[PDB]
Amino acid sequence: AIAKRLEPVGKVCVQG
Amino acid sequence: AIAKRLEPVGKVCVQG
Amino acid sequence: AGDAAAGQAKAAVCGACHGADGNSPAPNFPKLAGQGERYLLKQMHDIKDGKRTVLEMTGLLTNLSDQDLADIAAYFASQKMSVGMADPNLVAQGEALFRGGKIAEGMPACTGCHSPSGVGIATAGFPHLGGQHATYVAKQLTDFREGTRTNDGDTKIMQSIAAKLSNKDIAAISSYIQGLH
Amino acid sequence: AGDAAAGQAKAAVCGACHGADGNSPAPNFPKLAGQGERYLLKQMHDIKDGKRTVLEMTGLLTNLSDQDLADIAAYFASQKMSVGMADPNLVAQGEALFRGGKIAEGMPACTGCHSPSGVGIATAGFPHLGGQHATYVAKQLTDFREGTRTNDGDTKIMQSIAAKLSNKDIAAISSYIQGLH
Amino acid sequence: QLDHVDIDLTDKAAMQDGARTFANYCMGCHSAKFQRYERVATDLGIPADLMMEKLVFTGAKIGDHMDIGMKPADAKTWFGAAPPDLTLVARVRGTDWLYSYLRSFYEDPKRPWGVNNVIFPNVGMPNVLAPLQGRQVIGCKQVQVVEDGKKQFDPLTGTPLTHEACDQLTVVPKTGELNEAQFDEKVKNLVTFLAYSANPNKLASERIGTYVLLYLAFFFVFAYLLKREYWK
Amino acid sequence: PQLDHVDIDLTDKAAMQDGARTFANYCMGCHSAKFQRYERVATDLGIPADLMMEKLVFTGAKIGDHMDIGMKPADAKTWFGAAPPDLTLVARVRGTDWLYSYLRSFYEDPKRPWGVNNVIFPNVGMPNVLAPLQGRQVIQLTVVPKTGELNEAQFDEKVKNLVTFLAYSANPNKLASERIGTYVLLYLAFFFVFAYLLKREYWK
Ligand code: HEC
Ligand code: HEC
Ligand code: HEC
Ligand code: HEC
Ligand code: HEC
Ligand code: HEC
Repeated sequence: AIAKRLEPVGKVCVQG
Repeated sequence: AIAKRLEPVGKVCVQG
Repeated sequence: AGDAAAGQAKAAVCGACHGADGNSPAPNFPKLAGQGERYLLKQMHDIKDGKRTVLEMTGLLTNLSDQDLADIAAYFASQKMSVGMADPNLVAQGEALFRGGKIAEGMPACTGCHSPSGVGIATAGFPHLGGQHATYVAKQLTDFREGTRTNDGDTKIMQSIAAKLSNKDIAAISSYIQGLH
Repeated sequence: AGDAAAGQAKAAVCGACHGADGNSPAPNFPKLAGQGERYLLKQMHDIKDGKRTVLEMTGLLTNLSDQDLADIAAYFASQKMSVGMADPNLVAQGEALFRGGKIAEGMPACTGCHSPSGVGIATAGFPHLGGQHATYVAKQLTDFREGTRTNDGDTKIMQSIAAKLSNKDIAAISSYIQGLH
Repeated sequence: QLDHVDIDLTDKAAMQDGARTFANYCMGCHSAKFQRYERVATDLGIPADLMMEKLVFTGAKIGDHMDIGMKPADAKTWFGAAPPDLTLVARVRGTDWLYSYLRSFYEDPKRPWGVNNVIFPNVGMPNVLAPLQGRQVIGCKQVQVVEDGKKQFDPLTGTPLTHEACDQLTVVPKTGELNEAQFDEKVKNLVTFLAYSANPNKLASERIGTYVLLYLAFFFVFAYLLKREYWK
Repeated sequence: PQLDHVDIDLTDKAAMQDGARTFANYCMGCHSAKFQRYERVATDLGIPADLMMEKLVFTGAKIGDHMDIGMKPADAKTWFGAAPPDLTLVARVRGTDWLYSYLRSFYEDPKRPWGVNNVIFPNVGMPNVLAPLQGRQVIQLTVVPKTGELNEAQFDEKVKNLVTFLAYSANPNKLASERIGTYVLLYLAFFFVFAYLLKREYWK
């Protein structure tokens, strides 16, 4: 619950 | 006199 | 403000290098899709006036008027930049640099002026970065570091910021930005 | 310790690239004349064992024993490095960096480990710099900065120091070192 | 004219969302250097590992201050004004001022960063929450009709009775991730976290003060009796 | 160890100027003098401010700045195995005789990391940075002939001037201290005469 609340805004799409 | 006494050790050759 | 509808027609010549919608397929050509209209217009004016040197664009903007440039910038800003993929071996370092900067060296994080998601600030002219080609982003960071690109203004925002990035840092952050969204 | 007399005969093959007396004519080849014997021997052994990669030297030291390398190093140390000229447009910045380093960035001045005149410290293994080819010094600083050259030890002395040098800083300091004596 | 916001410092979830917003959208330029990640995690109820993974982007330790890489002098040169440290900004400006300021950015081409602020006119801050709020402009929109404080709501639906006004902050539709209520909640959580950061001892202060006042009332009873008696 | 005595003269402006030159060129590479300012050194040594900036300020600092250096203590401690201490107060920490014997006691010792050892400071982490001037000194200490710019007397004079500058740096107030103390003691003797006479008069 806290982890979802604290998710960083920037999402990076990575190879594999 | 003082200027000679304080001359930096490192001497550099320069083009022209 | 420019007209995206007319910019689409006026941007056909550009689509040869940047792609029809502004999502260039080749890494060395930047993606203009989704880029801030203010930033796009500033870059096009700089290239017209020689403030930014793009040899591949020699004479392409000379015949385009201010309204044509505004229309093209609006058309490209009306698109969506496709998101690339970050190198797994570099994504950690690039992410750390982008989100945190360097406290010790006093380098800012990129998440302030460019959003945490890399969308930039369109009104402020801070360019969209997320999804931009890693090769192009690395080239721009190198050019800022060496002073090759100086159209960031007298304040030298990006010249100063890139002065603190090593080549490995530049590569890692470019790879991270390529996949950032 | 090595014997300079025998080293002269043993060092003839090297003179093709580094010059008969160790004062190489070509900028890309380092001058070995007047270089510290300890530093020369360390570099020879590092190139032999792969700690330092010199493609042009591939296999040249494989057949040379420890005594032969010591003799060659002693011969080259007995010589006197020739002094080049510094670029007038770069001598000021290079001199500033060499003598004062960077207070703000924490980069040391080079006059400590390398003498104020660039003669190095022979006993400590700190190489003689003054009069070395500007191109070679720039390449060495670039390799240290990029981690290409890592034979400076676990302390990473020169890697750490060169991490703080920009390309312009490297160019200016290399020119000054070439003119230095 | 500021807008009131009811900030609940006992809401751990709201403070957590505010901390996430601050760490992502604000610590790019603003430090919270008088405040440690460890204390923020302890007070917000965030596990230390979770705080490390989710809110510490600068490579700092858990016990380190919320410092950022952007130096005040560099940022003053770049923006025209140094982004102040935001640890105490809730105390410096108040929570209502912050709530109104972070929701009052509107496009203004005459300005260096293309935006201005109703609360902080000619502010040097770029509108960094534009992606969330969306494009906000000084235009015409429906505002509740008021006549000398006579505020009209709809008796049946309970919604305001509105008339058009052309000097109002209006968000251009479909320009931001969050609607007006969602951005209001985001800004409320951020200002709640800033209020906590400015005064991290508030809740403990209230508890300790309650106990102190109870003890002092007890002691006052005894001292008053010892006085009135012995004064006979 | 047994130290060599050196008579340090803090009134010798020329000697202190030569010592400042040697410190700026050969010692500020690794050592800071961060507790003194270039301006005060220039004023006390009789060096004009422009001359001081041109000849002794290599770091790009202002005349009024502390004599800081780029080499950070942590990096130097990593590199040399020991941090080069700030030398502003070293003449008070060690004394001028110890410094004079130490800077002349470097000899070649291959077993050591930097190829040298010191009689005064065994197993010291300093590289022999004055080897170009003194020459190759080997073990009793003897200098290999035709290995340094200076002979024994010239190098002794160089080290003496450097140690004199270090002594001034440790105690920049010594000359003013003596000048002021002379007058203070004269006034105190003058006042003692009056106080003693007053006490004698009252105690009759
Ligand atoms: C979360 C998105 C943020 C919040 C909340 C705040 N900031 Fe900023 N900011 C920036 C600058 C250059 C300034 C100075 C402008 C000026 O002085 O004219 C500011 C100012 C503020 C203030 C005003 C504080 C005061 O006492 O007046 C507040 C309350 C504030 N900021 C809150 C720049 C930036 C920035 C760089 C792009 C970012 C990412 C943020 N600000 C983020 C936030
Ligand atoms: C190939 C012949 C090109 C055509 C046709 C157009 N552009 Fe381009 N452009 C090209 C390159 C190789 C680059 C990158 C330069 C560099 O420094 O690496 C660019 C760059 C731009 C930019 C800057 C993008 C940014 O900073 O994010 C803009 C705004 C731009 N180009 C606009 C533009 C327009 C309007 C064009 C049609 C009139 C156009 N480009 C054509 C190569 C080529
Ligand atoms: C050309 C085919 C070469 C011959 C013949 C020899 N060397 Fe060389 N050397 C060469 C290059 C291009 C370089 C520089 C490598 C780099 O990283 O840029 C070198 C370098 C050295 C060094 C290091 C000198 C220094 O300043 O650190 C040493 C000690 C050295 N080489 C020794 C050496 C000896 C003993 C040789 C004969 C057996 C010899 N070199 C031949 C190219 C060439
Ligand atoms: C880097 C190449 C150095 C330069 C140039 C000089 N010194 Fe140094 N010094 C250096 C180190 C790493 C150390 C510590 C050695 C250890 O084992 O602790 C020192 C130490 C000294 C000292 C000793 C001071 C003390 O122990 O309190 C003195 C007096 C000293 N150094 C003097 C000195 C002088 C006069 C120099 C210029 C001639 C000089 N140092 C240069 C590293 C380096
Ligand atoms: C504060 C303002 C910053 C911050 C902290 C960073 N950048 Fe960015 N940047 C900024 C501006 C004003 C501009 C526009 C420059 C111009 O008008 O010519 C840029 C631009 C870039 C670019 C070029 C984008 C493109 O060519 O499409 C890149 C690649 C870039 N910036 C990267 C970058 C990185 C990696 C940062 C953190 C290390 C970073 N920026 C921070 C302003 C600012
Ligand atoms: C003290 C530690 C220093 C500092 C302050 C500087 N250097 Fe130098 N350096 C040092 C060592 C121990 C070595 C040997 C590296 C090895 O064993 O491989 C070097 C070497 C160099 C070289 C290589 C020269 C050559 O290949 O012949 C160069 C070019 C060099 N160092 C340059 C340099 C510069 C420009 C400095 C100031 C910015 C500098 N060094 C400082 C030790 C030390």
